[PDB]
Formats: sequence, structure tokens, C-alpha cells
Amino acid sequence: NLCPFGEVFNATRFASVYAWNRKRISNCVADYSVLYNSASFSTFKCYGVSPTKLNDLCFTNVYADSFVIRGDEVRQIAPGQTGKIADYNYKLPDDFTGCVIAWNSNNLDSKVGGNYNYLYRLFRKSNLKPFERDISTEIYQAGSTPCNGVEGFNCYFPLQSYGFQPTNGVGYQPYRVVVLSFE
Amino acid sequence: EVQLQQSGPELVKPGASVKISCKTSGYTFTEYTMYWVKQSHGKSLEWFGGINPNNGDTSYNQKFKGKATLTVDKSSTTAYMDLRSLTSEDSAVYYCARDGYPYYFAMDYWGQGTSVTVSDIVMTQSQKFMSTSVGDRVSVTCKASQNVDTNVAWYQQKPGQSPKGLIYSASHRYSGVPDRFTGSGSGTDFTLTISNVQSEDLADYFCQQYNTYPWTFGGGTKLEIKAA
Repeated sequence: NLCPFGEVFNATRFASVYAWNRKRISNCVADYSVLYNSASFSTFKCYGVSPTKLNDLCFTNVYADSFVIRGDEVRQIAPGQTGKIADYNYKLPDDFTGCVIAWNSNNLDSKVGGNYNYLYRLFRKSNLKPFERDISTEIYQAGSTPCNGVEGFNCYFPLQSYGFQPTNGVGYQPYRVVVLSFE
Repeated sequence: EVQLQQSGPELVKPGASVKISCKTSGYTFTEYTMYWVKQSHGKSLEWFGGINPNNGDTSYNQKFKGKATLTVDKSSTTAYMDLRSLTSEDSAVYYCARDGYPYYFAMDYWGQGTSVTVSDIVMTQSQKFMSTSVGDRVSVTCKASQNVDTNVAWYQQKPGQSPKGLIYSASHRYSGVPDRFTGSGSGTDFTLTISNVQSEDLADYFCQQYNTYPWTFGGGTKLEIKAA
């Protein structure tokens, strides 16, 4: 019985990267050719394991993490990367054993005048550890002066909205991302 | 190897304008907020305003509202100030200074200064002059108008020289500051004790609050030494 990936892949709504979605699935089969040839994928890399032996593998559960980021932020979804996404939103460990799938979804996730739904984290005191999630909304203090919840100079709201206009360059257009973690 | 290098002295005739610069190096430019501090008649320190190099965010002290514009150039890791319809007031010494957060609070690195010629909280420094001898203990007070709980710093101005941070966060010593400088205070009244006064401690000592903007200074306390 192959795994039920359409529930996370074909889901009509995706989550922001800062409140990224985690779905576990148990006791099933993951074939590489069966899902590579599933659709139009702009990013499909597998670390740790080998794609060809994906269904020669045994594991307890599979966590299918999923979120929406923008095109030139997909390269951050990798081990040992850095930047706003991989430091404040979704860190992958250095020993990651699994896969990263991405694809363009301007047509789904962009609205004329903007799709102000998908958010991302812009600041944080410290670097997320692998698979840590944070949806706190505290005023990020950037200087010595305390913020006190009141926004202003060196006192920023930690979250911003993507533009996600269908007019933007593919560079800064919505991308659907699913991360398959095997443990 | 932190270095804040400002532009040279500017002599400009009244009503004109001039753009001084602060070329930084030795650290990652975009990671630390930058401030400008004005030192003029009365020989006292006036916070001028800040700029965040990462987003170009600004905050202006509203005394000088419209007197200057703060910009940065990430291409050359440089902070600029652009002055505006100068009077005789504007003749002063302007320092650029780096916010230390999160490692050291307040202004942990200053520049050499540029001599240009042509509900606020009030830090009050009782004595404008003290005299001890070497090896004596001396203390210096500041009274803040409001509550500023431990968000106070102490600076050292040796003659002809930029201020150097001594105490930050009311009681913590900056990197390289001798043990005979201890800070004490909380809430509104703060003291700076120099315990074993050395020859080289002759200087002006300023307090500063950084609880809210604008940042504000005391008037200073000249400290003078004598012994033979």
C-alpha cells in the first residue's frame, strides 16, 4: 500500500513557512519513480539516502513537512544553508535523510493586487535548530532600547507578508514545498 | 578590528550644507545600528539620531528635526549625515557611534569626530567638577527624570579624544575597562565609582540612558588629579 501523498501534495491550502505544516504517515511504501513522474517538479533532491533505493527502505513513520516560500528561497531548503528561511523559519539538519520537493504555483497562490496570506519570519534572536517551529509574535528588538511591545525604530514585527502578485518575476513567486523526513 | 573612520573637518559659511561620512570596517556592516552624537557649546553631549544599516530605518531627535538626513551605502559600508541650512549652532563635533547590541549594550565603538565650523528623559549630573588625588576613591552621580531600570551607560572623554564606553547596563564593564570602574544604580539614581584613581583617569565622565528614544546624556563631570 503506497503512501497517501496527495493529502499533503494536492491539498488546496498550504501553510506559511513560519507556521510550517507537519503531517506524519505510517507503515507505507515510497517509490521514487512513482512520485518523481507524478508531476512538474522544479526541485527534487534527496539527501542521505539514494533515490533509486527509496522503496528498498524500512522506517517507522514519515513526516511530510510542507509550506509555501518563494522561488529563490527554495535553495535554502537544504542542509547547512543559511538566510532568512533556513535561519528563522525552517532549518534542515546537516545529517538529513529524506527529500525536498518543490514546484511553481503562481496560478494557485498569487492574487491580483497581491496574495497577502503567506507570511515569513524576518528576524529572530537565535538560529533555529533543525525542525524547530516558532509561531511566537513578540516585537523583535534590534537595538539596545527595549521595545515594550510597541513597534517603532529598531522594534520590528517579526513577520512579514510575501507580495505574491502574478506579475512578479519567477524569482519572487510562490513555490509549494514538501519535505519528506524519514526517521 | 573595529574601525569607524569619519570624514575630515568641514568649514562652511552660514546657511549652507555639508555631508560628513563614517566609513566602518572590521565587522559585518548591516548587523549593528549606527548613531550620531553632537558635542558643542556647553561642551555636553546630544544624541542626534540613528540609522539601521539593514533596512535604512531612521529615528531623528526632534530638536534637530529637519537639520539632517541619515543615509547608508552598503557598497562601501559607510554611514552618512547630511546637514542642512547650518547656523552657528551647528558648528560642533559630530561623532558616529555603533550600537553594541546584542553583545555589548549602548555605543561600544566611536569614531574620531569631525569638527564642523561655521516626555524626554533628562540625565542630571550634579557636580560638573571634582578633584581627587591618585589612589583616592571617587563617585559620580546621575539622576534620571523617569524610571530607566539599568538601561544606563557611562562614558570616558579624555581631552581632545572621543568618548570611550566604560559601564553599560548600569553595572557591567565594557571590554578592556579596568576593575576600578564599577557602576551602581537602578530606577532613577546611578553612581560611577572609580576606586583606585590612576593618573590616566583624568577625564570627563558622562552618563546616558537608552531606555527610550531619544537617548540623552548628562552634562558631564570634569575629574581632575593632583599629587606630588
